[PDB]
Amino acid sequence: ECIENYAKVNGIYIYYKLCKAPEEKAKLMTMHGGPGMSHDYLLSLRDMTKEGITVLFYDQFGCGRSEEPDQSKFTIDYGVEEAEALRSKLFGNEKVFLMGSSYGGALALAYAVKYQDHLKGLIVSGGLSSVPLTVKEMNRLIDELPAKYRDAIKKYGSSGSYENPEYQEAVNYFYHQHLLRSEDWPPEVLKSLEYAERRNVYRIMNGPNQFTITGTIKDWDITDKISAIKIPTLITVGEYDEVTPNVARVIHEKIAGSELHVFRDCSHLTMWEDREGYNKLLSDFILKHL
Repeated sequence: ECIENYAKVNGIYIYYKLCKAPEEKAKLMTMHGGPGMSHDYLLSLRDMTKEGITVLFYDQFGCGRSEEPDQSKFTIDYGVEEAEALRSKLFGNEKVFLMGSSYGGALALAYAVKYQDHLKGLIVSGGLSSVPLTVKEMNRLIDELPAKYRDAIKKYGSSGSYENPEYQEAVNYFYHQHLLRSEDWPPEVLKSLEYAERRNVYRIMNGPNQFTITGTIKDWDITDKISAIKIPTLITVGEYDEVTPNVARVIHEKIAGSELHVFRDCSHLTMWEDREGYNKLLSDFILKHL
């Protein structure tokens, strides 16, 4: 069982789930994607506790269970501080491993740019260093989609009508091809997608759905800066990932000594499509850089 709490972190009460390992050997901190989802769809990473790796889960500002701060704080810069303040308020000065998924990845990268001296290693899963690139690549994916669902996305999408069934059917298809390649989606994932649809962070910082990043981060891009990350980096990405492995290449290209693993037959949520494979990779990487 994990130790849950609702303590104050950098101003607003933030929820976090710390799952300690019987024989802890390294503490890994996680950053869920979104922006505006939750730690829920990352719970599968708990398996690493049986490898001497304590995993700290938490809902970023305005997400899941945590309270929503002032809209002026709906930025990655704020997210970083929140991440830092949480790492110290819990572990103090101890060096830990940072991981992020999608937005959590881009976020994680930003954190590394200013707080890499507080991390033993960095893990980026289906993350990004440039939202624009992610958009250019995501548009290519939609075009490759079968004309049917493709036309729907562009038609109703431009008419600002994401409530239409034809549009949703396409959104569902796309998701079932680049978000999670399985039917019978795990609850944890559906729980996260529900949290982002109830809160506000997703509507402001991101936008409507996945392939529609028209929020307040659509122009974010720290590519010409991530090159400053020196700590060991494990960059993962699915073969059919909504955040194409090409984007993962841009991040890999800068960070020297960084690894780049492309999970075949997997999409964006590889931690669920290959729970054992994903958990093993991160556990190995971490343990090899204690």
